[PDB]
Amino acid sequence: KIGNRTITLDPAKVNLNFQKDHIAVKGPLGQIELKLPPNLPLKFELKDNNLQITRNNELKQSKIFHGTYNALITNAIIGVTQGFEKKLRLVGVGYRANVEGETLNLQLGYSHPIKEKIPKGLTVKVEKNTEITISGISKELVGQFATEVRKWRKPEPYKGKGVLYFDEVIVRKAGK
Amino acid sequence: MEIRGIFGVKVGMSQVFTTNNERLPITVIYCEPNQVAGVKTEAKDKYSATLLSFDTVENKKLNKPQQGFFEKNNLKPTKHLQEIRNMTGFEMGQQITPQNLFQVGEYVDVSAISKGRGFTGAIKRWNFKIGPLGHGAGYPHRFQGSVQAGRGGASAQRVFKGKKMSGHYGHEKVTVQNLRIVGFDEANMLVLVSGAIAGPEGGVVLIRTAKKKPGVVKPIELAVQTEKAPE
Amino acid sequence: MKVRASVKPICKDCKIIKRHQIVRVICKTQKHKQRQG
Amino acid sequence: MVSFMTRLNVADNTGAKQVGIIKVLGSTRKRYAFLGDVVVVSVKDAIPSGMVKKGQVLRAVIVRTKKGQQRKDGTHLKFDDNACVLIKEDKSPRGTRIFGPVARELRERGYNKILSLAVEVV
RNA sequence: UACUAAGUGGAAAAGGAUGUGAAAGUGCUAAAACAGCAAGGAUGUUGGCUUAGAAGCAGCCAUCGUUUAAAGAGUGCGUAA
RNA sequence: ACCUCGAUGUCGACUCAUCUCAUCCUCGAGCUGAAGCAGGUUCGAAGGGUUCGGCUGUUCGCCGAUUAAAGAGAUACGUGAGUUGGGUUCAAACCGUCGUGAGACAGGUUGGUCCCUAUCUAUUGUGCCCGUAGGAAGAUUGAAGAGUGUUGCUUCUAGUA
RNA sequence: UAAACGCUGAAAGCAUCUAAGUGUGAAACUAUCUCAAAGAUUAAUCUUCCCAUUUCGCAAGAAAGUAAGAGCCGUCAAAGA
Ligand SMILES: [K+]
Ligand SMILES: [Mg+2]
Ligand SMILES: [Mg+2]
Ligand SMILES: [Mg+2]
Ligand SMILES: [Mg+2]
Ligand SMILES: [Mg+2]
Ligand SMILES: [Mg+2]
Ligand SMILES: [Mg+2]
Ligand SMILES: [Mg+2]
Ligand SMILES: [Mg+2]
Ligand SMILES: [Mg+2]
Ligand SMILES: [Mg+2]
Ligand SMILES: [Mg+2]
Ligand SMILES: [Mg+2]
Ligand SMILES: [Mg+2]
Ligand SMILES: [Mg+2]
Ligand SMILES: [Mg+2]
Ligand SMILES: [Mg+2]
Ligand SMILES: [Mg+2]
Ligand SMILES: [Mg+2]
Ligand SMILES: [Mg+2]
Ligand SMILES: [Mg+2]
Ligand SMILES: [Mg+2]
Ligand SMILES: [Mg+2]
Ligand SMILES: [Mg+2]
Ligand SMILES: [Mg+2]
Ligand SMILES: [Mg+2]
Ligand SMILES: [Mg+2]
Ligand SMILES: [Mg+2]
Ligand SMILES: [Mg+2]
Ligand SMILES: [Mg+2]
Ligand SMILES: [Mg+2]
Ligand SMILES: [Zn+2]
Repeated sequence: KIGNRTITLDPAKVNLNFQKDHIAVKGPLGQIELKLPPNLPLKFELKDNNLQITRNNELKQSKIFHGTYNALITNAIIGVTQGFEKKLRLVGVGYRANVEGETLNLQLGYSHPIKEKIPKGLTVKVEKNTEITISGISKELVGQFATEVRKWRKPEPYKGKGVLYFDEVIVRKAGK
Repeated sequence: MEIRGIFGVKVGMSQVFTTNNERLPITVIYCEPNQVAGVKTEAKDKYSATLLSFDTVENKKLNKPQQGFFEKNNLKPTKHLQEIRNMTGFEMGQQITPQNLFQVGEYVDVSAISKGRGFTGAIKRWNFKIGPLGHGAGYPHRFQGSVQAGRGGASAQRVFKGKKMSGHYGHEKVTVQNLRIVGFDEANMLVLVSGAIAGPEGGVVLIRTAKKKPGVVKPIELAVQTEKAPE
Repeated sequence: MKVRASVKPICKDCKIIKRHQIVRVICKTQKHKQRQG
Repeated sequence: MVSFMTRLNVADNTGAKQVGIIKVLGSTRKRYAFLGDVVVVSVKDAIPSGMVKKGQVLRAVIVRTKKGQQRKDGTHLKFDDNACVLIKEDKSPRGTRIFGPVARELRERGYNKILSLAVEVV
């Protein structure tokens, strides 16, 4: 079960301030803020190097929240301590991207130039024109950037053209 | 938005030949210097507008309440008072002319009261079709069109609200948009506006910034005749 | 996606879920997407 | 303004003396055809030594109009008879010569061959 | 005192569904349960007719046996095979 | 066979249209036995648009040429106190057929009277009175609303994917 | 927002667009565009102007006595039966 899963964290640099509805996690990287919805059916306890989430009742939403927020705390700590990264393999005949200031521009196949603004806290690097790496401290934010970059050219099944994900296989078709 | 407005009187229609070889019909508007009679602010009133005074007249042709207001505000007596929404940035008691408002060839829209036509029929009013004239016919030739929606208790049994029938036509405010200013005449205080402006010659006319193309200014220049003295 | 009054798995990999109070079938094969269960 | 079922003359060498309009090509309920417009027609008066036969349905472009049209400068071009020439898919004239004068509206809508084979353009 | 999350109540069938509550049995489990993860996952052989060919995955002749923890003439994909 | 026989005018056409979606075009998307172009099917969507002719009284229908498209229905198979009367169905006359006959035929053909000055309500416009709590002259905000919303071709992008 | 696609995520250690949280998304919807609109009796707001008498008694009382404005009438048409 996720709810009854240990969250053993070292006190070297990661602290977790527990307010009424504002959980703050600070560590090597930037600080992550989590909002607690009101009347949360789960109380945290903060021992030495161990946090344990317990519930009051046997309700369905109680169990659902107990699992979900244990996962959220795990993800916040990991991103604060070591971050998250996503890899996009942009592949094609004339596809290439590069970064200018805060906007990532791409030229896949479109007459109109394609540009994209980078939100705060995320760093996107382009080592090779066919490769994009999105590094951040919040999993959902880097995932939104990866998917919104993908939306311009979804990988087609007939050839390999598109903004593929790394180690992602697509079903091949033979268009004679 | 930043809406600019001026008031004038339409004097007639003419044409001018322009470079790029076009013959442009124009409307001529006599624009008196307008006087800002009041400014109404968004914070103090819940909306923002500018009310000007124009078409100046002598004090003996004005009613007592209006002349009292004019003498209280220290303004020139005028018989016409009207405002435009979202007009800001003008100090009270400042003379405004279209030269400071619009550019040489920018897009503006014009509102004016249409020419009165009186009690007109359905065909002249709603672009309806006339009934057949030959092959046998009946008393109603210029018929409005059957207004039946449903006959019987399970159907409407009534003429629907907002039906298209005969009635009053004309003497109604109408706006024509995206009209390009052609030329300014400072000495005669005379504005040239391309196209046709509604209303009879001598009626009031409101020139406003076009909401469709607020900042668009399409260049236009006139042609200089090359003809010389007879040889 | 195929809209049918009755939805059942076609291959052993098809999995039934309930999303937005509607039961659908999702699977690796896109020819087997069903809805309106 | 040539309209539906309008008899007009042919200003070329093809054997067709009188031609009748069938459709004002270009859109739905296109009421009239002005200078430069393309129409579908049927040959009604022809000659034995002609490339076309009576009754064929063909495509033509109008070059002259009695009503006339007004240009941008303000000049109103007005002929005294409605005339059309028979054209091919490529927009190339079917005849080898064009009789009489033609308008300038052809130049805008391509029809360069028609202008080069005319006597004088107006 | 329980139930419903559908405005069901406040109209409907054949059929479909990890919605939820109650009950009655049965299997394993701190001699470790289930899911997932990490490893192996075999040999004769690719058996043989058969099919251009099939030989772990065409129809067959059927639907083998050992080593071994386990392994199937295979679970599919897939390869002319 | 429940309303109507002290009368509910019945086909088609013209004018004016309104509504529904089981969508013809335009708009968005899933799957494809979807290489591209052009398609097939399903889902969402009713804002607008949805042609002119030949023959027939015709609805229907076949054909011709266009269009992005030439949608399916309902509204007393909408609409004659709005029009027409070609058709059906008065009296006249003939053909085929039936009848011994007078006559008869959802058999065929020629001809043949379509009334009403609007009281109430509904609707399109325009006024008088009064109210808005002193009166009058001006300028406004905008609760509740109405109107419009269609789309094609060419060039470039690019003979690039 | 519909169809559809999501990111992060459990109930159901996997998976999962959804339950919490956070997105994308159509000529449809609400506005942006044009017109009319305080009889909107729920009767709105602002500015300016004119009333602010003498007596008797009875006060949103009397006799006279006090202005802005409007109407009747006439000439008309940017209007109009
Ligand atoms: K009856
Ligand atoms: Mg008569
Ligand atoms: Mg008559
Ligand atoms: Mg009833
Ligand atoms: Mg009714
Ligand atoms: Mg119900
Ligand atoms: Mg079930
Ligand atoms: Mg149950
Ligand atoms: Mg009975
Ligand atoms: Mg009845
Ligand atoms: Mg009666
Ligand atoms: Mg009667
Ligand atoms: Mg009647
Ligand atoms: Mg539908
Ligand atoms: Mg809209
Ligand atoms: Mg004829
Ligand atoms: Mg019926
Ligand atoms: Mg009828
Ligand atoms: Mg009908
Ligand atoms: Mg019937
Ligand atoms: Mg009637
Ligand atoms: Mg009728
Ligand atoms: Mg009549
Ligand atoms: Mg009647
Ligand atoms: Mg008759
Ligand atoms: Mg007759
Ligand atoms: Mg008879
Ligand atoms: Mg006999
Ligand atoms: Mg109302
Ligand atoms: Mg996921
Ligand atoms: Mg949105
Ligand atoms: Mg009362
Ligand atoms: Zn499947």
